[PDB]
Amino acid sequence: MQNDAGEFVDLYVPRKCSASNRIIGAKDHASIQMNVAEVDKVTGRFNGQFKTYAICGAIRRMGESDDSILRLAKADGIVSKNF
Amino acid sequence: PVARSWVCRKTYVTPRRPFEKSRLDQELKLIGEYGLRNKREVWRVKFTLAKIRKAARELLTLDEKDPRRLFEGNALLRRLVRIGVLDEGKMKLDYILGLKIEDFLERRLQTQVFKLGLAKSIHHARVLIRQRHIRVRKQVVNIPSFIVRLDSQKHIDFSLRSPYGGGRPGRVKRKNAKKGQGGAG
Amino acid sequence: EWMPVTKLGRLVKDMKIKSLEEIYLFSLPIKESEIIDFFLGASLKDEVLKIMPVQKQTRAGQRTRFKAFVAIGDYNGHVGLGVKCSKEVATAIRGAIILAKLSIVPVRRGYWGNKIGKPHTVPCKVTGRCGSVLVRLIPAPRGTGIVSAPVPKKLLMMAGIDDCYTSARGCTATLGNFAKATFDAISKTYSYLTPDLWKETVFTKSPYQEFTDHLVKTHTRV
Amino acid sequence: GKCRGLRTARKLRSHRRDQKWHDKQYKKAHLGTALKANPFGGASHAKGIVLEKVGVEAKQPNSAIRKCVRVQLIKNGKKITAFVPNDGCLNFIEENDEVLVAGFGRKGHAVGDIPGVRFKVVKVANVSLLALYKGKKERPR
RNA sequence: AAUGAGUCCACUUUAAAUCCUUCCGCGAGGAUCCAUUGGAGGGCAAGUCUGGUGCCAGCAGCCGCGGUAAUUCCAGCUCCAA
RNA sequence: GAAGCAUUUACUUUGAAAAAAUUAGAGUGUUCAAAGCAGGCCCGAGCCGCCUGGAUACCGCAGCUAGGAAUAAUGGAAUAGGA
RNA sequence: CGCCGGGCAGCUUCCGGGAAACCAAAGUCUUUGGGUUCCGGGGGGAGUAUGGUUGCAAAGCUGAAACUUAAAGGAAUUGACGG
Ligand SMILES: [Mg+2]
Ligand SMILES: [Mg+2]
Ligand SMILES: [Mg+2]
Repeated sequence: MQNDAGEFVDLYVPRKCSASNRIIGAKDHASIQMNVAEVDKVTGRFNGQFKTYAICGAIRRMGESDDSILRLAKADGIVSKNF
Repeated sequence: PVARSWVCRKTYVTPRRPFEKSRLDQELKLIGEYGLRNKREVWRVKFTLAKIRKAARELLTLDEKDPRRLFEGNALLRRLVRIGVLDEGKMKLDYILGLKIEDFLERRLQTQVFKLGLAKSIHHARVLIRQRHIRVRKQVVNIPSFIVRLDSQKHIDFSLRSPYGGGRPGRVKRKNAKKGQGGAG
Repeated sequence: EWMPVTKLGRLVKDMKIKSLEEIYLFSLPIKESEIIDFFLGASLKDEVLKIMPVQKQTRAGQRTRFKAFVAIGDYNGHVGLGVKCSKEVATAIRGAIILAKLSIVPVRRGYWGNKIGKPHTVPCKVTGRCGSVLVRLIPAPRGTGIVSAPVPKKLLMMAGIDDCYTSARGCTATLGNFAKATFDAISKTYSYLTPDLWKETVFTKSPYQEFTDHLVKTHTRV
Repeated sequence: GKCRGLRTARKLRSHRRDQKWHDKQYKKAHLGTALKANPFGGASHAKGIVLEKVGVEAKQPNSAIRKCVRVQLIKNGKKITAFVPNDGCLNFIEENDEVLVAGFGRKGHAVGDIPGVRFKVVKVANVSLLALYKGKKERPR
C-alpha cells in the first residue's frame, strides 16, 4: 500500500485483533466481532450506540477471549473498573 | 609466439527445459511476427536484454549518489535512449527493468524497412536487405539484424545502384528485354 | 436459476453487498459458489493440474476412483484450489471446480523496491507447508517473471503475481501437496503483518447487522 | 549439533573432508581403484580385436539372445564383451576384425537386460557401423 | 521481376601472391542451384495410420515394448524438435 | 613544530602499493556482430592541417598507513618493591 | 489442608512440531546461527579380506576393494488370510 505517488494499492485493509494485535485473515472462521451496547448515564436504557471488539481465532482457542474482552471493557469504561 | 587475439564469446543461451509448450508457442509467435530465421535469433535478443537487466539490477542495489551508479546508469540510459527502445521521459533504471524483447526486435533494420513502407510483408523486407537494395545514410547494408539508431532513422532508403532507386535494371529484365528485341525489330 | 439458502447468498443476490472484499474483510465463510461467480464472473479461468486414478482394494478387485486438481482464478489477485474424488472423471472435474470457487482467497502484492507503479510481486517472503513439501516465495524485481516449477508457476500466474523467485523442498512429485503448499503461501500473504498495516483498525458494521431489516423481511422465510 | 565458533575452521574443514570420503562418487573418482579396474583406463573409446561372436541371454522377464563379441584390447590387453547394436549388425563383424569400442551409457554400469555388458561396438574395421547398417558404405573388400 | 552460389576480365590487396572488398561479361521455375541429424508410450514436442515379425529378430539412459489385431521392433506415409 | 602516547591487539573506515592481458565497464556505425583501439571535421584547395581518444572499477589473505573505539581479548596499587 | 525446591512418572491440551505413529519435547527450524562431543550418506559384498594392535584363548578395536543391484526400507490405509 502507498506507492510513492501516494495512492493505495491494496484489495482491502484486514482487521487486527483487539487483544493480540494480529491480522484476522480472510479464512479465519473462528474469529468473532462483537458489539457491546452502551447505556445512558441516567436511566440505563440502550441509546443506540455500541463498542466493537474483534478477537482472532488463536486467542479464542487459547481460552483467553473472556479475560481479553473483560480487560477491553475495563479500558473502555464499560461496567466497573473495580469489579 | 603469435600476434592473434583469441578473444570471443557466445551471444545466446539455450533454454533450460526443451519442449515446453508455452515457451515454444511464444517464441514461434516472435519468429513468425518478426520474420526471423531460427530460434537462435530470439535467444540472442533475449540474451542481450538479460545482460542489460543484470547491469541495471546491480546498479539498483547500489546506493544513490554513488559515483559508479551515476556514471554507469547515465551511460546505460543514454545508450538505450539512442537506440530507441526507451523514451526520454523514462530516464530511470526502473524503466530499464520494464523492457521487453518486442521493443528490441522492433529496432532491427528488417522491421524498419517493412514499417517504413519501403517493402511490404516483413519476409520481403528480409530478402530486400539481403540482396543489397537498402542503405542507411550512405552505407549499403545487407544485415537484417542491424539495430537502427534514432538519429540514423530518417536516412533509410533504397540504394543508388539497385533497380528501385537509380537505374541499371537487373539481369532478368535485361535478359528479357534483349531477347525480346532480338526476336523483334 | 440460483435460489440461495444462506444470509450471505441472500444479501449478495439482492445487490446489498458488492465487491467481495468485505466478505473477506469480515472473514465470513462462503458456502455457495454462486456468490463467487456472481462477483468474479467472466474473469475466472480454470485449468486441471492433474487427474490421478486412486484405488482401494475390495474382494472383487480394486475400486478405481478419480481425483481432480483444479486451480481457478482471475489474473488480478484471487486464486482458489479445489480437489474432489469421484467414480468418473467429469463429475470429479465439476466438483473440483465448485470446490475451487468456494476456497478462493485474496492475494497481496507488493514491490521489490522503488514502489513506482502497480504492485507486481509478493510483499515479503512467505512459506507454505503441506505434507513434506515446503514452498518459499521470494520477492523479485520487475520483468523477472516467475522462476518455478510448472505447477507453482500455474498457481502464481493465476494469482496475478508477475515476478517471483521460488524455492521448494520435499517430495514435490506429490503434486497435490505441492499445489497445496503454494496455495498456503499465497494465502498467508494477507496473513502477514507489515509496518504499513500497523495503523489502528476502525470497525465498520458487519453485513449481517447492516442489512438485518432486509434479512428479516425477505430471507426468513417467505 | 555442529560447532559454530569463530575459531573453528580447522574442525569444520577436517570433518568435511573425512566425511567426504563417505559418498560413492567422491571415493570412486578419488581413490584410483576404479581407474585401475576399468579396462579403458579413463579413455572414452578403445580399439580391440574380436576373439569370437557370442550371444548372451537377456535377463528376465525379457527373453532374447543379445548378439555380442568378445574383444581383446590393443593396449593393456584385457578382454571385454561388447554389444553389437542393431537388427542385423552382427553379420557385418567377421572374426579377427579390429573394432572400436565405446561405453554403453551408464559410466561403467550394465544397461538394460543385457547382463554384465558395459560396452558397445562402434566402427568395426574402420568403416562405421551406422554407415554399414544404413548402406552408406561397405566393408573394405 | 530480384538476387547471390558459381564461371570469370580487370583493379585493389601483398615482399610476391591468395582471400575478402570493388566491378565488366555469363549465371534460377521441379528456381533437380534438391538440408540434414535425431525422434513420434511416459518423463518429453509429435500417429493407437498401414504392411511385416510373433517373448524371435530387435528396441529400451529409466519405467518398460515384443508369445499371429505391437501407439514402442523392421519399413512406408504423415507429424515433432534443433 | 622537535619528542612521546596515560597498555597491546583483534575489528572497522581511509590512504598508499597490488604487471599487462583476461573479467566488469566508458567512448567509437568493423556495412551489423564476435572483434579492434581506433577515429572525427573543412576544403569554394594551400589546409603548405585541425580536433580528440587510447578512461574507470575490481585485484582474496599477509604486510604498510591514518581516523574511530562499541564489541572481544589483555595490562597497572595487596608482604605496596604504588603514583 | 496448602506453599516452595529438586526427583520418578501420569492424565489432558489446535503451544508448536512431525511422513505419520506420536512427542510438552521429538517444540521455540526457509521467520533456517545458545555452547559443544560423537556419528549417517541407496541396497548388498561386509563388519568380510588384508595390515596393525589388545588377549591365555574365545575374541575385541581399527577397517577396504573388486564385483553386484533398481530398489531395499519407514509410517499409515483398504482388502485377503490367521492351527
Ligand atoms: Mg543445541
Ligand atoms: Mg515408426
Ligand atoms: Mg551405503
